[PDB]
Amino acid sequence: MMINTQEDKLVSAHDAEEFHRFFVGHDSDLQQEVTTLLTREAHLLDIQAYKAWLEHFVAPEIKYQVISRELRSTSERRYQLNDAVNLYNENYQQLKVRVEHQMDPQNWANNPKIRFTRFVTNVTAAKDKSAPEILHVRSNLILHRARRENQVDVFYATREDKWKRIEGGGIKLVERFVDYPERIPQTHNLLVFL
Amino acid sequence: MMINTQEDKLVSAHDAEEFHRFFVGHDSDLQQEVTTLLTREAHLLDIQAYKAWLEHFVAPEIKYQVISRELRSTSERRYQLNDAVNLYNENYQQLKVRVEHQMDPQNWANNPKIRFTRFVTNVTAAKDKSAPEILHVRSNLILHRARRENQVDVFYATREDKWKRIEGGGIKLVERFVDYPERIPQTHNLLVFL
Amino acid sequence: MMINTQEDKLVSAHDAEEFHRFFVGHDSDLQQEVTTLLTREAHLLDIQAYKAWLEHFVAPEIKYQVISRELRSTSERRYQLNDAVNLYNENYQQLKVRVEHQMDPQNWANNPKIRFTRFVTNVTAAKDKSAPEILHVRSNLILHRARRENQVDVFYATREDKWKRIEGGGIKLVERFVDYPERIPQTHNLLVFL
Amino acid sequence: YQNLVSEAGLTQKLLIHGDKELFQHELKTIFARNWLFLTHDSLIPSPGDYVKAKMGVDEVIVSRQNDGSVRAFLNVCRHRGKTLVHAEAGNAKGFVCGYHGWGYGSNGELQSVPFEKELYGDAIKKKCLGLKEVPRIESFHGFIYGCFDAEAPPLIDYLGDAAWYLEPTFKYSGGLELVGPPGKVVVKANWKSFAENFVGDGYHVGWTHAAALRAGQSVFSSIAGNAKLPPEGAGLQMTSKYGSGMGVFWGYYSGNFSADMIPDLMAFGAAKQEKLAKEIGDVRARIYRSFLNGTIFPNNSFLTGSAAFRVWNPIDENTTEVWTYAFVEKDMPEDLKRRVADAVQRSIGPAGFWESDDNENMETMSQNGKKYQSSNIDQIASLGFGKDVYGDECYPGVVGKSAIGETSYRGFYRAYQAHISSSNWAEFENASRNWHI
Amino acid sequence: YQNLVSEAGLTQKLLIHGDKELFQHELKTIFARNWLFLTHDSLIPSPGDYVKAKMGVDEVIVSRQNDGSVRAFLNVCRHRGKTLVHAEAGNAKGFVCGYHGWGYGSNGELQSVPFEKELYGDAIKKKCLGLKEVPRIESFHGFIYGCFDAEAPPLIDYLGDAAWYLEPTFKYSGGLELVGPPGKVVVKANWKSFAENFVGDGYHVGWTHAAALRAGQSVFSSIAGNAKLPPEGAGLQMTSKYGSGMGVFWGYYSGNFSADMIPDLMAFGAAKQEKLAKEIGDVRARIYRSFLNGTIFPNNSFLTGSAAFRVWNPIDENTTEVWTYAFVEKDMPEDLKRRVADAVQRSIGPAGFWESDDNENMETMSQNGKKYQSSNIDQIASLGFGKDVYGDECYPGVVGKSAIGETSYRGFYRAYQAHISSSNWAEFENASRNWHI
Amino acid sequence: YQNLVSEAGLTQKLLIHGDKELFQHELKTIFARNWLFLTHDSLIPSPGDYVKAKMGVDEVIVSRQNDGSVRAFLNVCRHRGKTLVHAEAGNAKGFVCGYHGWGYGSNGELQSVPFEKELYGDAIKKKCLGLKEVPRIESFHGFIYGCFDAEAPPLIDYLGDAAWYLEPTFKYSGGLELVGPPGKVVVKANWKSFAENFVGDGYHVGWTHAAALRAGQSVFSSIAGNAKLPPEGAGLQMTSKYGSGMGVFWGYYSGNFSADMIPDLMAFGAAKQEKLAKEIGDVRARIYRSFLNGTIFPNNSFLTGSAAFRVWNPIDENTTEVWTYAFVEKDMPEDLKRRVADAVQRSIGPAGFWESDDNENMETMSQNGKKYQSSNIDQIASLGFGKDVYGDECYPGVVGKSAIGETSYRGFYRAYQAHISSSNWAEFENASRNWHI
Ligand code: FES
Ligand code: FES
Ligand code: FES
Ligand SMILES: [Fe+3]
Ligand SMILES: [Fe+3]
Ligand SMILES: [Fe+3]
Ligand code: NI
Ligand code: NI
Ligand code: NI
Ligand code: NI
Ligand code: NI
Ligand code: NI
Repeated sequence: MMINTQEDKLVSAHDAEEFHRFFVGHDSDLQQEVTTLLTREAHLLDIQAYKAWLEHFVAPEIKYQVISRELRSTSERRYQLNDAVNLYNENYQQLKVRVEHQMDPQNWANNPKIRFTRFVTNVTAAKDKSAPEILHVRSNLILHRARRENQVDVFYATREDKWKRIEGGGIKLVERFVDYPERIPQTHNLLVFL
Repeated sequence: MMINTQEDKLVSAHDAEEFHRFFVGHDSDLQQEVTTLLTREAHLLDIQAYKAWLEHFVAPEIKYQVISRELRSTSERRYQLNDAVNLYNENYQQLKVRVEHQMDPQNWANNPKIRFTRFVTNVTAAKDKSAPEILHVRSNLILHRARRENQVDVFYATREDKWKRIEGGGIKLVERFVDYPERIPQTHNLLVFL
Repeated sequence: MMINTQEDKLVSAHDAEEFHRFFVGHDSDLQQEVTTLLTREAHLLDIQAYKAWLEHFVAPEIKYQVISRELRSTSERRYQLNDAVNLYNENYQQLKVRVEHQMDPQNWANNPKIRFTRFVTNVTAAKDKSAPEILHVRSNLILHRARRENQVDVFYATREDKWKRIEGGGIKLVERFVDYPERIPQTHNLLVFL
Repeated sequence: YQNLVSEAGLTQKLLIHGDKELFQHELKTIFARNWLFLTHDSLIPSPGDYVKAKMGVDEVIVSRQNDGSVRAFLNVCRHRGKTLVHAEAGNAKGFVCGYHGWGYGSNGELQSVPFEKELYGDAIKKKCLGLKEVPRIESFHGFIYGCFDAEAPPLIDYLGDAAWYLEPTFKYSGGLELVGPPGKVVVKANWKSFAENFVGDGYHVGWTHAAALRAGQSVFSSIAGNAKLPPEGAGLQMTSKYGSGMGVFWGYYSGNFSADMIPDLMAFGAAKQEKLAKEIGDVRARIYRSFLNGTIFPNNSFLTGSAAFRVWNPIDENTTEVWTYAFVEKDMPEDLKRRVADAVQRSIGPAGFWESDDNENMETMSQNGKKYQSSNIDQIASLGFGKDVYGDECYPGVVGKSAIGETSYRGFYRAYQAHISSSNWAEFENASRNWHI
Repeated sequence: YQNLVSEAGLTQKLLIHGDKELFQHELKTIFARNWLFLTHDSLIPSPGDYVKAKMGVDEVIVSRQNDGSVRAFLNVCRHRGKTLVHAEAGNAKGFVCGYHGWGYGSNGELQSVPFEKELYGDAIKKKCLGLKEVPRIESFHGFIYGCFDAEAPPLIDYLGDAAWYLEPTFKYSGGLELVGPPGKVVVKANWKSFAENFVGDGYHVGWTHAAALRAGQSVFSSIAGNAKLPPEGAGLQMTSKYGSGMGVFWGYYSGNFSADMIPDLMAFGAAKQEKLAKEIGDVRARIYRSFLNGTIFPNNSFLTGSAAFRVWNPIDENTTEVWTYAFVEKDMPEDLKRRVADAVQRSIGPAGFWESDDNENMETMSQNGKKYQSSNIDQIASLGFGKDVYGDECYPGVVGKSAIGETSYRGFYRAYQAHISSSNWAEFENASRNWHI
Repeated sequence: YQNLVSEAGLTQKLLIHGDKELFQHELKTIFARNWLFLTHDSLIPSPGDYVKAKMGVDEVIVSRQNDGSVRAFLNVCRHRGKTLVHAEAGNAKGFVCGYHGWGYGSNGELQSVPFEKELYGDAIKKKCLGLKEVPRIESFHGFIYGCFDAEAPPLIDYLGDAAWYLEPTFKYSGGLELVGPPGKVVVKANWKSFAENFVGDGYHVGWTHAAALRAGQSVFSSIAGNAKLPPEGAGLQMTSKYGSGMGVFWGYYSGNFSADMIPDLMAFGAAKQEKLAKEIGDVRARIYRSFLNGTIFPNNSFLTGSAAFRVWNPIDENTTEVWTYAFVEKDMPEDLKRRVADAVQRSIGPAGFWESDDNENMETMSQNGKKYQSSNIDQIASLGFGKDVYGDECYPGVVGKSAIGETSYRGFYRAYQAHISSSNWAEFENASRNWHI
């Protein structure tokens, strides 16, 4: 199953190739394993166990990136200025800083305690063809955040991940990439771990 | 497991029978297979590979139907005018027309490129008892569509499908039916493939 | 996998322990079985088969509880008045009363027939370590309710369940607990079975 | 509100499509005064049948009476003001209020009051507590309209010169049926944006719908890219005293339908045209099988051929609840009727692929009318200006020689401006004494 | 705003439940002037305890002082106007603003200012920068009310003739406790819609709640279908000078609770009734174990028996934040208290099955008040009109002989109209000189 | 609108951050009159390049002309008022309207009209139908501003005494580049809340951002807890005639960036400072590598050092579309430029951890301005009052000796009040004759 990008005029070369990757990479055992992994990760984040997440689910070499893409005309070509701003583009230390800010008793925004609920769907996985310890993972997320009696924000995203198997049986995130679908979020901020 | 529609006063005969179908039709292998099928289909639609979808996932004999049901009193009986309007009721050629309109460089609404994210849940499946090559499939969909900086529309639906196994191993959609739950959508339109 | 609540400052002792429960309790067969159970339950509720649900999916000893937690300062300690109101706290008879009110032809709010769609995700399960017939189940729910042409309410919740295996092969709910994440729901009411 | 539309309806302030206070004023001077579409006989065909309809922002119950007449009432209980009916259509001999149980007849009369004998006695007079009735209900060949203002002209006089153009399809074809239920969807545009597009916008078709024309191969492919006029000619556009108007694209009986509908529809229309020519003449028989796009003032629009009937129900200055019905000729084969009904939704219903193109235009126009600087920009309705005629021997009303034209925009907005600057029908009449000159 | 309620409170324009400008006017003439419910002693029982409450659209911190008194302050920092407190309840000796760190005492005084010595010096006077205080705080048997208007009558005088009816439960039963936290939910109805339903709507119970009565077998099953009056009699309804009013259904101590609550509650109430009769007499001891439904003007409602305490907190003309508490008699066994608390939410909390029925009525009424034509329809409050008495030897205030009646609607709306047509308390008094005649 | 800000800008009614009618008035007296930030040369560097920008609530196309100049036009077609451009940036020699196909040049001229020859003829004059142009476009060292009012002072005169403070970074450092695309997010606060925070709020840093300071170890850790002033001194704050103002924290070139950015940024700034001292002197070379936080009146804010450029685009009285760019010095290594760009979003972009802290303050302030009682509370801007100077030998404008101060709040609000109480620039000038005295 491949996409013909000459006929399929809306499909990027990048997206066509990824679709093929996940199509041929299907493995029933891997699907179950990765679904469990992502469910555990989401549970840990929902209860705000950010230190446990960073230590046990995130690799030292992490790149944690969420972009907002400027809306450009499909038909023009010429304008070549960078089209993406990094809402997140974090290494491990940068995630550590964010985690310590979240947990600090003087983070005024986090009192009273905020409520998170994450819904992970459409999980797919493929072992990398060169580096078998690397698992490519795609999954869709709905994240519900409630605070301050009547504030409700709902986030929608596709996470494009690389995970790595660790000696001892663990699996840790080495890259997460999100092309955030709303150009101007109407969720007050995007200060959530997608 | 059957529903007694005399005691269960809110349940239609149609819904009671379908529930029973999917209850007794449970098969672990089929569940995995159909979950993969629907995840692949949703991925293809999310990246806007509409030609690949129509060619590889949709059968020539397709009936693609989405209705809006007029709200009638539960207790009256007499009024027998048709209660459903077809928002979609498409054969293969009609889907082809829609696909070519979506992809046309002069579809002004589609510039800049719109963003789709689909969440498929609650998948169930049952082999047809007469035609074993036919798979009955039920699944729930959340579809998020973002465009034009600050437009966000979220669609919610149950897809009632018949899929058919093809010589060579493929599986193609022969019927999709959606009874759309909002009588008056507040999503600007319903121009999405549910 | 355990959470260190001294370092993970936002995590309650209760949530840390539950996370560990579901981590070590993972079983592939149980995951499939419970996913099927919850999908069947949600289908039955979506078609409004409330009597079938109460008879076949709910145990006589049921405690069906949904709380709203008053928002308290994270840093104060002293104020020890009860922090939770029971939006639901129902035994079997109390559920029966609610079911009969839902189905009564003179429930004016239910004419025309309302539309429900449920999305169950992030299912996890663990056999109880003492009572092997008891299954602890966690799952996240999005519930969409549409009525009266243009009313749409979307509910978001985590259900913390105990289910019990029955002689004959069935499984029935003995406890459902929901800590509802929005303190002041903006969904008109919370009159839905989560 | 005096200078929002210029002389001869030539320009309109963009603000009209976004201003909150003006919307409130329209509920008084437009929706309280004019004829508003309710339903067709075919949707309430039997005694006790009813539909809910909107008249402006208000909701009415439109009920087939036991004697065969139709009456309509505000959907509001006379006790504490609860909405009475929640179903969109049905059959009932009466309506009971769910709050305290007051029971009304389908004739609006208060019939039953719980505890009347025990607690009310002579403290209630049921004859004074009937549902608030719509005082004017009239029809045009089965299409039923209501008006809140008892002083309104008769519906036929209100249609004015537009009636002549409608008659080949509406009167002389053997009866129409409206196919329900309608598609319904909310669009973030002002009701007037849709009304102007349908009253006279032939100009947009070849540009806005270029992709749709390529994909579906509609007969309108002739004007694709706005490169060439139709080979049949530029067509016609007309307007009338009370604001209704329409364009005519000659011969285009399949309208916005795709190629799969064209052969069978064209054959049906051609066959009836031959019969009709003997009864009403060649020109009018051709109109019967042509594409008419129009608006029946203020907010009811239609297409013939690709037969659609629409209501732009106002919600607020930036929001409209759009209703879309198909209509069919009564003597069409039943399979053709079903195909037409689906084809209307396929083009212009909530999931209509042409509608997607049109809405792209409607929403931003209306949004720009809300913005401070942009709202002072004029819309111009100059196409065909200086060449309209009145008193033509063949074509009545104010008429231009092109369906790609703004003749009917000018007439729509003239009538609109006359209404918003008037307190009653008599003042509208004074403001419209020289409407054609 | 002069003619929105007719003479004797007999009719109300439906518009009152939907009009935006009127809501703004109410924030001045209703919410700025009248007594508004804050909390109960039992929710702030110890020094430093506080709750957030709403007073109209404003938010206040209600704090137990070190000397045992209660003071309340607008929840707004005096520096740049940031909200000071985000928790709904707690215990604290002071409140620090998270923006720049100004620290206030629980007495509202500005105590600490970062960089005071280094940067402010004599450019700050902390005594002039205390939190804006609610000037009037009074209680009625533990129930604490606030008022923004220093000229208001004392709370007890404001309760007027209503106090006598409340006393058996509120004063003579040995103390009540309010059980928190309240249920909270947003409903799309005007605050007045709930207020009128609770002040006097016995009429709806048998109809609106027919299904709930069948399912739960509440004592109110006697009036199911509005077919028959209660065997105990029609009950009573009363109203008072400042707008508070209520109905009395004799004997119905279990109120809207289901059959599983009835035996134990009835036994508890019957036992205390026997004791109370010796202290306050037979009639008032019976009132103690009867069902009272009422409103303490403007927006605090209650039920006795199935003991509920509610606040209809206004958000806008079409939106209300509904708070629902249970209350219990202090000397009830603790298990019974817990059962009562859950049973209140089960009937009328956010997931209350009766509340679902009531809200069905509240939202559409309010929606119809927003619609142009429908908003001119009158609500009528005629039930029992012409038969109310004043100066009865046994029952004080303006009194009717039925809890299925609109005596208290009329009194509520009379007081409402007097307030909206007045600029101050003195003008209200002048407008109310003949309130009972 | 006369008494919303007190004498010397000392107090402001909280209502200003929530009042609907005032917002409408601001669209006339603030946004229609003042210079508004559009873009930087570096975002439209080549002929045909364009960006969309907002000017108040209106949208404009800002286009690089063939001759190298820049022109801007309302994003609205002159035919029926459809929005013309939907991309946020691009390159094009013209803009075609998707409704009917009118084609405009990048110079705003109407160039092509479908069916011009066939249907319009002399009924159209294309020279009269060009896009509505922004009449004033000027720049400050590559930063391009627009103004709807042709009578505005030149941009350089409008910057007034603020220009001197900006020059070390903006003029003398060898050129800045604005790094796009900006972060964009909607925040539920009034545009003025952000404007005041950025114009002069040094006071909040140590308190609001206490957690962020601990986690990231920013140079601002010196003022954590508002316990101690910076060891470098209290800094400066200034304001100017037309409302622009800023604070200066000496030496803090890494601003709100975390420890991982500090060594490399500080080394870069220190090296250029040494060179600059020879050209512009010691004081101004130090300003070059200091942290400036300011607002260019009305709604463009900036930070130097941790180099950010922001626009508070108003949506309504309670809603702002916040744009956040990074800027870089042209001669920075490309890797450093990329690190700076990411670090700006990391602190104050849509997912910025400092921004989370700031927004916590902005939203409630604005919410309180909407509430009836709370809206009458004054904000006070008293910090440093009575100690500001004018005509200092070294530092121009009205100047205070602390970046933790409200000098620039007072100047911002003085200019604001002068504008809202004036009908034109001449009236503003009369109201500002004694601005420094
Ligand atoms: S509101 Fe209809 S019967 Fe009372
Ligand atoms: S706003 Fe509260 S300390 Fe400044
Ligand atoms: S609105 Fe732009 S060409 Fe007609
Ligand atoms: Fe069109
Ligand atoms: Fe009730
Ligand atoms: Fe800050
Ligand atoms: Ni990718
Ligand atoms: Ni650990
Ligand atoms: Ni079905
Ligand atoms: Ni292919
Ligand atoms: Ni738990
Ligand atoms: Ni059964």
